[PDB]
Amino acid sequence: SGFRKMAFPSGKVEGCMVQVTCGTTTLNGLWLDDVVYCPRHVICTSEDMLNPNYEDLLIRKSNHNFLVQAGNVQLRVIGHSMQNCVLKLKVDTANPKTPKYKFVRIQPGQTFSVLACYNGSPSGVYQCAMRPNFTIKGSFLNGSCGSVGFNIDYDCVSFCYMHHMQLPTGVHAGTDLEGNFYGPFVDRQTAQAAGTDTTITVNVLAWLYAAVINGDRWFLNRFTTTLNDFNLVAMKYNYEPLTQDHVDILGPLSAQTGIAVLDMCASLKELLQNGMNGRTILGSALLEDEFTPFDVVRQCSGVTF
Amino acid sequence: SGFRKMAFPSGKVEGCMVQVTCGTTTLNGLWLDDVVYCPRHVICTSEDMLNPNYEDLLIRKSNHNFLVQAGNVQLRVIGHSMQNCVLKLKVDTANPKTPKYKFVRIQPGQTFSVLACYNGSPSGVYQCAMRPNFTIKGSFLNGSCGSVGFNIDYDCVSFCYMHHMQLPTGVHAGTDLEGNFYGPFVDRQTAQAAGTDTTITVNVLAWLYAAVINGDRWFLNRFTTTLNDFNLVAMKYNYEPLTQDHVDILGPLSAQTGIAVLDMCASLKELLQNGMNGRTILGSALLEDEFTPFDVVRQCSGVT
Repeated sequence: SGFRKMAFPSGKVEGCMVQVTCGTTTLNGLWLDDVVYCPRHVICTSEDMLNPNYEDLLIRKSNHNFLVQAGNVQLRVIGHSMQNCVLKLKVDTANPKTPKYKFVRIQPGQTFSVLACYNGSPSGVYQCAMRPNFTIKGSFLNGSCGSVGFNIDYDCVSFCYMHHMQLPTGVHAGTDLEGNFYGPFVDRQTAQAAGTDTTITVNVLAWLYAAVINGDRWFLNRFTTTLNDFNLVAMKYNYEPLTQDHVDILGPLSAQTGIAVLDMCASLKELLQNGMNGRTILGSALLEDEFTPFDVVRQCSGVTF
Repeated sequence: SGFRKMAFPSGKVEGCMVQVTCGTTTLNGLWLDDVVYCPRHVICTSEDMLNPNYEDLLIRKSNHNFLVQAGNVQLRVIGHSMQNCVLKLKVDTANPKTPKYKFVRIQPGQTFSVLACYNGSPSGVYQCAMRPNFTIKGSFLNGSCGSVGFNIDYDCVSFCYMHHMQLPTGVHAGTDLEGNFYGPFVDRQTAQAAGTDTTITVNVLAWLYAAVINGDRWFLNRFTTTLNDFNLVAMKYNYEPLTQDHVDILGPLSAQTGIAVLDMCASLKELLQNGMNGRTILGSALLEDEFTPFDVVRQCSGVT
């Protein structure tokens, strides 16, 4: 029993973390086969970041300007190129610890594990959600850039995130592994409005189901509701509108618990309108939304890798 | 910036996780050098657990009755012994992925990472605290037993915990790596009173300091206090009494923020007496106590 925010085991990804350096800037790189992926802003001085022409800047750079370090071993860089906002440094050695991997662009609301690094050495690991406004609230200090997010789906590491930026707001933005930013952000040092954020409704519901499975049942009422009536309340409290796809996804949980999705929505409704009266649910005094239905099920059947 | 409950990278420990099996029961084992460590209740049927005589039960077992599996590879067991509540199965092969490691018995209030396994295969990783009553609130299902807790100090894995059981409470108990339970618990399926639990005061203070460093400053007051006056309030709300050793440990944080430890205690005091008025601190509506001062500093200087 018991329910914790669990990250995927980081082993396979640890073996791919290296240090990349260019002039002053040192940040992290992902080493898969004979290519190291890192944020392209590695090539910018502090001055360059205000308004960088990346093409012009990359053209001035030579292979030898790139110091790539895998622990004790220095890797020889034999080529460099740019794909969207990521740098692809070609090296003379294939990473022998390269796992089976895909590159995936996740949807907002979905979760992943982050392996936070500094100078290419793993620091720690935490699970988080891609906010509806395509930011993340994480832990990223100076030189944590290049740190990646991933999922393990059986034996395959699905890399979905690389950290680039901290917004003045103090939240974080980044790309998929093809170098495309999530959301409206750019790799420039300017004011950047993230969207109005919303609570991931489907995830909260999944978490409520987790609570019941773990014997925390105080919040269950004898009311029910409709999608429309519920969503009217959701809109008011800045919750993602709930769709049938969401109801369908919560089916297995609904089945195991014997509580209908609309019945649970009705309980959630009452919690939004009345608050929690300083009660906790699974040791939290607010409604957690960084557990997907799949996450809840994974942790409640003891799925391994 | 930003503040997350972070676990240590699990890689080095993944390489030591194996599956141990005896009769029906299968659980996890830790494989270091040529010895595999697992809970001794591996030898118990469901019936045996009500009231097991472990000596009598172990005597019936022979080397070959222990099936030890490291991924695909099966390890040959050449000896077995019991040390407190743990089994030490000696194998013919040294684990080639053995990291530099110590065994440590941690104090209550300290934190560690847990690598939850099932059938010797890593499931996931989370950070938690050893409660003052020597229990832990974790995630442990059927066959998660043998899962270990650890800290990494550079390249050295300090193993501090092995999970044994779930109390009727729904909390978890286990041993150090020499097989000694934390707290008053035994490896029997019976009612077991954990102590009155208390909030780890020093950890809360550390977390408050983290908040200020990350620009969450609403809770700072114009008041101060003494150790004794504060501790009188702490006792009332079931907080660990604060000592000078705790004040000393919070010094570096105190220094960076320019807020005296007693000044911060004064802010904590007011939060206990008045509650939080449904405000958050670092996105939490309660006072978090599973961050040690060292944890806070580690995350605030970017230590590997």
